Amino acid sequence: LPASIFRAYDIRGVVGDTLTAETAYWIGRAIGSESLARGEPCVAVGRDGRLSGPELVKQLIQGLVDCGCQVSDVGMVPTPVLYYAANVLEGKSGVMLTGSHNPPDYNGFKIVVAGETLANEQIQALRERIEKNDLASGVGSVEQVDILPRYFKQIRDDIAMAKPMKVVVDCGNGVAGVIAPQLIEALGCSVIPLYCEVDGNFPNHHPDPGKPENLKDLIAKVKAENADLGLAFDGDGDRVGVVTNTGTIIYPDRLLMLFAKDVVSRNPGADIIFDVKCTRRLIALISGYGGRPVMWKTGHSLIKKKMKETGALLAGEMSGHVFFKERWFGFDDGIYSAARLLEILSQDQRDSEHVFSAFPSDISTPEINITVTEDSKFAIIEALQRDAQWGEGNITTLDGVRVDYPKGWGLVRASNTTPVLVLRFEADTEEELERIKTVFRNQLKAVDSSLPVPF
Ligand SMILES: O=P(O)(O)OC[C@H]1O[C@H](O)[C@@H](O)[C@@H](O)[C@@H]1O
Ligand SMILES: [Zn+2]
Repeated sequence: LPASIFRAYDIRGVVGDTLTAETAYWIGRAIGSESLARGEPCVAVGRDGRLSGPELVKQLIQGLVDCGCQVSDVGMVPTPVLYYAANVLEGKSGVMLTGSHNPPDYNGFKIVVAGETLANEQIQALRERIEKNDLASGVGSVEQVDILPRYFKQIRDDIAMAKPMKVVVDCGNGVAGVIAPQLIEALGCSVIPLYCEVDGNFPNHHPDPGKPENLKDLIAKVKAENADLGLAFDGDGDRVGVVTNTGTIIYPDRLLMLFAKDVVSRNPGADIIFDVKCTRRLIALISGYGGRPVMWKTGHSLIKKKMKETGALLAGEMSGHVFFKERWFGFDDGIYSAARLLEILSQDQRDSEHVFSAFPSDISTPEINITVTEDSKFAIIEALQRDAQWGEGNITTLDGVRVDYPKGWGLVRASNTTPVLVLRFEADTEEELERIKTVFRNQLKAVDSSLPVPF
């Protein structure tokens, strides 16, 4: 098996190339062996709506059963529905076969063993088990479980909308269309569907709400139908993107402000996690409401671990993964998050544009990406962490280097999904944004004067 598919947060490859049916079998065998080693024979399995789903899921399931595992096959479901299954069924282990927001031929595995989402050395440990033949052998079993209705009811029974809303829902032809439009209607909304037929060819736009290009159809429909809100889901339903009644894109760090207010109001002193890419305004906002702001590393699996370590009631990433523990289970779930957003907005007499515009705003950049190499990206960060001078500011090195200045901040870190450096800048003036950019530009050039600086 190729080493490149074993990534920091999960497993991901290209079907036909780096991820075959046989690889899926052996990955199943490794996960089943690790689950058993943690005392957990029961493993839930789900898949998204990708073309390669049926082929690879059978092999994944067989690998697990060949360890002696008891598999609960939940069929085709959103990622969070698989996480849900691993919280409410007998077993605390689960595997989701998904390639997330990537092009059609990509697939992969997001893995929970005995309650914990695997990352880093734990993901490599699976690859290492296969190489070593450190694998369990036994005769397992498979039971079909129809879990979607239970999930649907769980959310419906706990969300209380105070008024009706009209909402455009763009599924991007991903697996969210199996439930999101139906659930949102059941909450007391009317839903205008966009690309909600599940189709793994992704013939309209990629289900990647983090790019504004993939929200253009949603924004136009919101305006044309005079809708109260627009929602877009990524391919496997663990990410959500939001647009207001006037078409304004609400970035996830700003969504989190609304959610942090909600959660902290019922839970004084609650820990609230956000990643290094999120606005500093969120930090002040959480503290002002009496919560404890906890900045952490990018990556769904890393955020979920940090939530267990801190007891945080809510987490969010700039990528749109939002993780409710309060009233919920602590996993990232775009569908549940949409429902929580609708609950809050429905209790407000103002429109969604005005609810979000009331929070402070700064001037910010879109995520910047510089392509380096897979085998040099971490070394560039290490050199910055060793050598760099940032001027006066609060320096955080938990993920790359983030520096928080009086009037703004900057970040440079290595991506764990691509061979790139990722940067973000925010400040309260254009002048300050340029000052911080110049600091980072000069520090990168000090490490490697040939490095591109396309900001
Ligand atoms: O910045 P990175 O490391 O490339 O990851 C960015 C995003 O990738 C995926 O969408 C997920 O794993 C998210 O959890 C993460 O926020
Ligand atoms: Zn996703």
